[PDB]
Amino acid sequence: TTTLAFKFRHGVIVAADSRATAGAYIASQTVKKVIEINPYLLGTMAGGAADCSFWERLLARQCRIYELRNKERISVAAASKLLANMVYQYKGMGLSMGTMICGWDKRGPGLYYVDSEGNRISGATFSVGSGSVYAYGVMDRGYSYDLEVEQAYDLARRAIYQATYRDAYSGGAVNLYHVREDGWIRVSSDNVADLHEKY
Amino acid sequence: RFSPYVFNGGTILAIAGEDFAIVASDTRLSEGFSIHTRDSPKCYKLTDKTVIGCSGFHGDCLTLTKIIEARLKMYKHSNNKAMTTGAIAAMLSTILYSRRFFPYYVYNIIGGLDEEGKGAVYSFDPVGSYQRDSFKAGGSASAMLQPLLDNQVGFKNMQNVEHVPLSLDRAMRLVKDVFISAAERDVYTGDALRICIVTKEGIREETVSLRKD
Amino acid sequence: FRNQYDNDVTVWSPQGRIHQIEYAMEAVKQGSATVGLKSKTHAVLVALKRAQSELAAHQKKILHVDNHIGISIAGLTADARLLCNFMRQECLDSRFVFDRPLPVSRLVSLIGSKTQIPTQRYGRRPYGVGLLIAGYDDMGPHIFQTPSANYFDCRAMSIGARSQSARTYLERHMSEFMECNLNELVKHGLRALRETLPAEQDLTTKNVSIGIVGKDLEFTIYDDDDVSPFLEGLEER
Amino acid sequence: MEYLIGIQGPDYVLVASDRVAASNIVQMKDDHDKMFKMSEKILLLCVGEAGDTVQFAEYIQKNVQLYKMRNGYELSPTAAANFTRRNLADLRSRTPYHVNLLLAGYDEHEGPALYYMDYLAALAKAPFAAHGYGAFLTLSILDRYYTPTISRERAVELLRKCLEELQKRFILNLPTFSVRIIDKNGIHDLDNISF
Amino acid sequence: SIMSYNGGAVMAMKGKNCVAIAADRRFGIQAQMVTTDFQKIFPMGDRLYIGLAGLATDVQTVAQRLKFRLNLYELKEGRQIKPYTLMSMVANLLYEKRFGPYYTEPVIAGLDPKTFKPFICSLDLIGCPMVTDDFVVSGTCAEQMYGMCESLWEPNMDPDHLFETISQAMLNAVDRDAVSGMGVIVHIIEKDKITTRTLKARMD
Amino acid sequence: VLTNELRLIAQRYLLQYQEPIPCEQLVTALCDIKQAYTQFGGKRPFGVSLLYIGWDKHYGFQLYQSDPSGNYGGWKATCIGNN
Amino acid sequence: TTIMAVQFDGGVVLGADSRTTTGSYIANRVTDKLTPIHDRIFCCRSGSAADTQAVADAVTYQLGFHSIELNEPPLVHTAASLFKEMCYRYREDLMAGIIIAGWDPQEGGQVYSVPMGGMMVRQSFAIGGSGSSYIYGYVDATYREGMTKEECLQFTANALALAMERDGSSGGVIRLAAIAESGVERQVLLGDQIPKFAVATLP
Amino acid sequence: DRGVNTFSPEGRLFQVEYAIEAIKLGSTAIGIQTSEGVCLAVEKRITSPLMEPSSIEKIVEIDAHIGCAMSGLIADAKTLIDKARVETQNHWFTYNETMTVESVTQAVSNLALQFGEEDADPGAMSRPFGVALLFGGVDEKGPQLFHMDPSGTFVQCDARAIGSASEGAQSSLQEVYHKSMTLKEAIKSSLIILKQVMEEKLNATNIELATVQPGQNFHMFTKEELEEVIKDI
Amino acid sequence: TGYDLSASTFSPDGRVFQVEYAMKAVENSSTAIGIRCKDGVVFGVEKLVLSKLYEEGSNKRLFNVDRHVGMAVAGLLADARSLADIAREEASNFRSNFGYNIPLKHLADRVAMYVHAYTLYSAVRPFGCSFMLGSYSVNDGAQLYMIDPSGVSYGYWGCAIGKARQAAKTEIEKLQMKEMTCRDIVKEVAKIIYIVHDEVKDKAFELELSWVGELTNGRHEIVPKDIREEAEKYAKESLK
Amino acid sequence: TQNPMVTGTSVLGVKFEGGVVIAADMLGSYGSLARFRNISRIMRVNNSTMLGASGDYADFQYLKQVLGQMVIDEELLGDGHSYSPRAIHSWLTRAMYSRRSKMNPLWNTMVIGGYADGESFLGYVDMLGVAYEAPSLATGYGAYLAQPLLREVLEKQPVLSQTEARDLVERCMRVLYYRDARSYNRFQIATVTEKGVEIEGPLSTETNWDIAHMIS
Repeated sequence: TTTLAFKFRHGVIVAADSRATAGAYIASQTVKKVIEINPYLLGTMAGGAADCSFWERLLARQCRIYELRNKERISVAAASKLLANMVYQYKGMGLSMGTMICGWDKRGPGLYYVDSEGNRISGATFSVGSGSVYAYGVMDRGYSYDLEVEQAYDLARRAIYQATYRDAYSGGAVNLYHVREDGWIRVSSDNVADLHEKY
Repeated sequence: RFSPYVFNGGTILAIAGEDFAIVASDTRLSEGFSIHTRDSPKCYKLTDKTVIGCSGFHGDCLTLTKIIEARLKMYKHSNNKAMTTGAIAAMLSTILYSRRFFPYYVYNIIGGLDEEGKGAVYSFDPVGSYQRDSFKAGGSASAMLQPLLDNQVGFKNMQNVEHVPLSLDRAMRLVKDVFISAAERDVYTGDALRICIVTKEGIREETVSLRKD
Repeated sequence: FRNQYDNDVTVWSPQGRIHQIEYAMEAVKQGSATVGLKSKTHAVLVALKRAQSELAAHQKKILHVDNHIGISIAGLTADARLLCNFMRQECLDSRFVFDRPLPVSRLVSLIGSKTQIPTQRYGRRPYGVGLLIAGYDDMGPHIFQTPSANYFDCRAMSIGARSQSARTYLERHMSEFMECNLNELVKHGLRALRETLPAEQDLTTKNVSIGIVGKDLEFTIYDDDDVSPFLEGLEER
Repeated sequence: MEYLIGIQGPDYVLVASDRVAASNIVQMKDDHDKMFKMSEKILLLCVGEAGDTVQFAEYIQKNVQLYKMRNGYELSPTAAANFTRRNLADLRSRTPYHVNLLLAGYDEHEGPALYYMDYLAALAKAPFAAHGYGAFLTLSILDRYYTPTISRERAVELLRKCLEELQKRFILNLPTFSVRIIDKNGIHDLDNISF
Repeated sequence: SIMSYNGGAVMAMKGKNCVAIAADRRFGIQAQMVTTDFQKIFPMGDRLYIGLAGLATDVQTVAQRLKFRLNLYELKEGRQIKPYTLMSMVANLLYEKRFGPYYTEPVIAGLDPKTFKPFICSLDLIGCPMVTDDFVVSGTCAEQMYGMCESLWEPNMDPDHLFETISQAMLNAVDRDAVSGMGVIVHIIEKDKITTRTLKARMD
Repeated sequence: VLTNELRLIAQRYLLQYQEPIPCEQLVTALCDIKQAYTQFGGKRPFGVSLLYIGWDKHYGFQLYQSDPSGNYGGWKATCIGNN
Repeated sequence: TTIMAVQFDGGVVLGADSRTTTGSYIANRVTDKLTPIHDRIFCCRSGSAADTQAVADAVTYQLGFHSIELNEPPLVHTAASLFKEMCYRYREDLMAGIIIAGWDPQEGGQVYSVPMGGMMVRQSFAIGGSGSSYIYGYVDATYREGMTKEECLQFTANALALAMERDGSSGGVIRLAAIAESGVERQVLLGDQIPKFAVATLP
Repeated sequence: DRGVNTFSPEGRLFQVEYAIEAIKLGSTAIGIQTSEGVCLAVEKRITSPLMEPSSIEKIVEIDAHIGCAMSGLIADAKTLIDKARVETQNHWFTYNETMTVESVTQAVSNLALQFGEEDADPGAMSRPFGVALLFGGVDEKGPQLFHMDPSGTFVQCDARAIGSASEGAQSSLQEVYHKSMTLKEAIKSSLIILKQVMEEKLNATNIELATVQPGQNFHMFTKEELEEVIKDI
Repeated sequence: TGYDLSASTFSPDGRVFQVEYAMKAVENSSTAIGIRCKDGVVFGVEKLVLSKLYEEGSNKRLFNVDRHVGMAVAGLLADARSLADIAREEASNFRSNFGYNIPLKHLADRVAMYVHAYTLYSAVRPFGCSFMLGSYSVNDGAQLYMIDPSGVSYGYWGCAIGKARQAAKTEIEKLQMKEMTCRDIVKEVAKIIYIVHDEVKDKAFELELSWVGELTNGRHEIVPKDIREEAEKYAKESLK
Repeated sequence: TQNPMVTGTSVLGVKFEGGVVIAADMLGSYGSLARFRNISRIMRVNNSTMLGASGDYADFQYLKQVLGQMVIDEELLGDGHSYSPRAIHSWLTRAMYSRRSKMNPLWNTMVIGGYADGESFLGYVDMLGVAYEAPSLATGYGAYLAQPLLREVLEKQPVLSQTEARDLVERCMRVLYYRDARSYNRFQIATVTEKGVEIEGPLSTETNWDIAHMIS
């Protein structure tokens, strides 16, 4: 399990692998590790799968209620804070979550880290997961604010590739999403074994 | 204080086809070193377009289906139609999650047709995450079936192979062969094989024996 | 008087009566009439449908309760829908516990127990609804009638406004009903409801509703197109 | 482990905090703000167990702002510090908050006020205070050079000596440091001290 | 020990028509000293102080709730509280958390506002009232304090010898306790006045 | 009853903030309590006026007047009762 | 701790030791272990010392008021069912095996063993306490169908004296009780009156 | 005085009849069912030029596929429309599909006659909702119109008038209707009948109208889009 | 009058009028009699059927409230089913707590207190129904208890409740119930039901009969079909 | 309940042509002690359902109380319905599982036998709610010692006559008496058929100790 996302000049690039494990046994290789919140927001999967999925689905319901009542879409700073207030109450009961909220609001790009430990921080770059430490090294050596879009695609896929290469627990398919001002669009979906031939 | 689960074994198997879904299961029921019964099917018909597979602790396997048929008949009252396959999956994800901190130790595999006449297999965890697959093995012997289906359905690690679509006559023999392979090596799977094929005409059954030991 | 004994259900009038209970039966004596009857194999309901305006379609007067029970309404509709959700919950709890559907004779006694409790406690009102309940179980088909919390077992029964003529017609022809088939059985009830109408109105595809349950037929509401074979038929008035 | 430091002067309080948010071998934020504005004359420095910190700080913050809305004036730093102490103390409950706190405030009538508070909610007013394992390395320098009549340039110089002690001797990578000062003209942001 | 997490050291000693109460000034976390001017003795009247040693956050919690209840008592009642009534109020307040106990052992030293009899008592951390005629001590240096106060206390002393005896009994006791000390305040409660003093003590 | 309540309000404030209560907060709290009984609950309302004096560090010496309806105002001289 | 009840024709004979130990120090050596729940119904207390008084006060409370309402002397089976219900309802926090014995005009002499669990079973004789393990084999061998009153009193005294000899947690005086239609006749066997069995000395 | 649950000698609850009397004071609503969708039109009845007309809202979004008209005491329709929106979003949350309009109208009409003064979960309702509603939407059954009243009696419609000018507008809706009528023609005749019954002078400032289609979402008309059909008058 | 709108209000002469109006509502409804005899109790109820559309078994006025206890009712019957369910719960709780079948005296005095509990409050109304309880066991004999809606309970040799109570009570007084077998008691019971019957008003009725006694070993059962029909035949030929 | 104290061992059961026969000993052990020797562990629920329970005995008497009061409250209505044994089996599955869900189990392992509509029913419920039917059932050490004989006979001959099933039960109870340490040679047999429920007992098994002369 390795997920990363980073802000830059033309929006947010979100990349994720697709391996879910059961101990040493690999259960699946087609896990959709970026959960689609709404036409403008994305959430991420690290740690516990259902713990991520239920709270982000209920957050999508919450922000749709807010769109119906307040007649406007939700900001990142409000929605991620509601996710933090949902997951803060159940500290210490055994929950496991690592998430990134990615959208486009009036502050521009949005990228906030919220977990089941309760942490809530901003930042320009992030990476969460078991093989996340390998993703930081490949990500930060090419990262700057002035990245071009396709070079950002190459940096995201290369960092997830090296993270999947070193981590035994990470793998699957490198899924790549791009949130822009007019909405999020799917970039590509690529197997690791094809990119080993490419790289 | 009351060790509240017992692993009652069993494997289930679902394959989503082009216009069908096959669901298979053993009927041996175990408890550690004993065989309780040799005819206890794990495939439970929900509606005309969906049959569900159960594996895990048997008491939760009974309780959960007594919940699901009640929820289906509540839906058929309040909405004047039978549920779709995706509606049943989305319902059961909430039902499994609402027991978060004392989970149903059940691995659910929903097989059936969607509204467009294609096969859909929905394989769940005890805590309610779910995903759509083309094929899935679950329960006890999943590690013996799932690499072979990874070979034969996804066509991985094969060069110079034509990726032919999923026909019924090859898939049925695949289900029989993987369960013979599971019964030869896993102690928990055996004594019969109950196969539910969901097509547009209805649901039929075929029974094949396995190893008795 | 009239005036200080009609204001509470918890006041005995000096004749030994309760005027708020007897006024609740006016709500069933004004409603659109409905006819129920059974054979040894089937139980059928025939009901007028009240559509409020000609562009408004027709009020459901037969409600699904399970696979094996449907009811009819005459009076305060939302009280009957409350009581439909009650009977849904009771059949589902009997299926969830005992894994067989609850017998109808016990379920209607539970309804008689539920409607009795507001007829005695201060600040409450009686349910202003009468029902006809059609069901099939181990003991065969059943037609029941339930406001004042009583409940009746019936061979064939008609409630609602101007229902006396329909009760006389069913008293005339109840001796046939046990050996009629499914088709003749609904025809008798269609004539029984047709007794209740004014002389100019006829039974159409839109204003007559039918529910049917049998030994192997699960309960179903028969509406606009489904009523047409049962309408035809038909001995003219 | 997160670091805090505050110095109370004659008519000012100088506080500083580390600007790092870590996750178990790596730091995940290098512009992390641990100073939350309570009102025009009061800051609460907040470190400790993650999640408890921000929830507790914002819950105190909206009650301070709510008092300002109900009354039209601000809490005194004594009143807000005792309020925060009471809310942290109500500990033995089902909701313990393992948070470590410094509060700096300026009052019209009492002047500059600095309050130390641990996760037990023991409230101790001090001329200077510090949290973290880095406090063990720099309260000695603060005991060496602090006089009650330190003017603010000697305060930033002594703070620079303390953060250079963090750079030379302390084992956790704490490279960048945010500093603010509070006096009678409100809150003032100063330049970040970097290494 | 949970009582020894902050240290703490308070004692009292009974005189001739005057009482003395002293408390250590170190506010500590097990090894680290934080400040040296911590308040442990609170005024509960003209001639009545309460001193609370132990866990300092329980000292401040019990002192805030005790002032809350005592101000209501003195406003509704219309008089100053007699010290025995304050002992029973404190024991009631601590026993209300019997199975959730506050980690403070308060001592009470004051003068009766009408008869001016000296009163000294202490409590355990759960509310046993212990009225003694000589002295009570409380905190992590209990043995060090009883060793001083059994030998230096003499009955019917003037305020000067009462000050000297409680001063030496504090100082040589707290100089043998590592996690306590760092300065001491001395309160002399008399017929006409209150005398507030601090002493020269070891600062290590 | 109301001046038993006022002491509980002022001592809850002095408990919670460790400073004495500003003089207007006590009056608006008791007028909230007197307003609550005029609207719901079906009780009879309290029939008392209360004149309020008090000092604080915010505005010094003050005066108020309250009624059963829950109104209050600041005054420099006023009178209740007979005549 | 050794209690014993024996059913005979016309009533029951109860017996108990009198030694209550805390650890291995005798806390009370004249303990009275037969509690009258009604006039002719006695319960016996083995196990936790608090529970077998605290439940028995509630059962005495219910049974006296029930007897006043019904205008009848209460049954022994009623007194056993009020224990079977209540000791079952709190069985996780009670350690209570009760031996209820008594008489009623309707069914005669009755002995109900309520073991630790909140069930109920009528027996011809019942032994309980810590010492009963040493006298199971005596009473399986000695009991005859239909003993008289004095034969039952000697049988209860012998079976108790054996357990008081062997078990260190039992001793003192033997307090007997014979409950019948005529009433309750209690007696205490002390010193020489306790039936003596010579030690297995070497010849 | 007497209770809110008192039967008249006709067998009608007095409060149930008087809420129907409060129906007949409201702004008249017109909704029409067509095969290309359902159109709903309510008169705003602007009382003063100091008023902002856009802030009056008498046709609401319920979900992406369901509209709703109202007439009478709009403050009751506040809690009714909010419970309708919560029910539709709970159906999306639970079943991952659109809620059909019949189950929505049944859920909302359950809140009618959930009133009373003795069972009284803490502060719930003491009187009937004096608002009658028209639910228009599209589901897997297609475009549909439902009707609801203060008796809680809900039913299907093809076109309906509610409110103060309900009476003649119902007969005129009997006149124009045929099952092959298009959506734009239904907008046309709905504005015809509304302009027949409006006291004020019709323009884009004193009405609202929206449409729901199988193709597109529920779309509230803007001022220029209202003006475009209003040029036809 | 102003003094009869509430059961919690005494009149100036010391009467509670809601209870005394409920005892007029009892004697609106049809006749039910019960005769205690030497070895058991026999119940008899005139069961009107208001329209022949009605199935057999509708509007039963004989209830089983325990397996050894039966019950016969009169008055507003919807209340009587509620009191039947109270008596069923009370006998069930007594079997569960005390381990044996409930004595009929104690059951009558539990249900009489539950009936009396509504004649005190303005928040309820008094029950509109009187009822009888009969039982048999080897230890207790046969017993017959009768409750009116005031809550008042006594033990009876023979009783009649309903609209024809006095003409039936004088006719039950004519008989020697104390020394006859129950198979000889059903014929009188059936005699008196057809004697007191109003045939010109409220026609079309049915006879309903049940006994409990030694001949059913204490189990409360309905009368078999041929015995009930020959009792009907004997009573119709006695009626002339 | 966390501690079973008075326990009952194996209960057998096998379907035969026309009904069900179950059997159980009459012992209540208390640890290793044979404390109660004349208790019955078989309940007659109505005319077409019998019930035998292993494990903790107090919980069996609680189920006797509740399930007896249920059928009495059914028979008070007198409408002609009786609980089919499948209904009692579903009720016990729900009661045992509902007690399991509270972390407060009923420490039993029960066998419901009945005969309704001419069809034999034989159903198993344990303290967790694991519930199924079988042609033969055995709880406790009967599941290892008497279950193999039952299934070995049932494989050759799926339809059993009444006396064949009774002797097969007796021959399995002899095996349990030879090879279970907590069993006792005093057992009951309960058989439900068309005519209703009988209980025969106490019975005894006749031993063969000729291998005791086969040491040397």
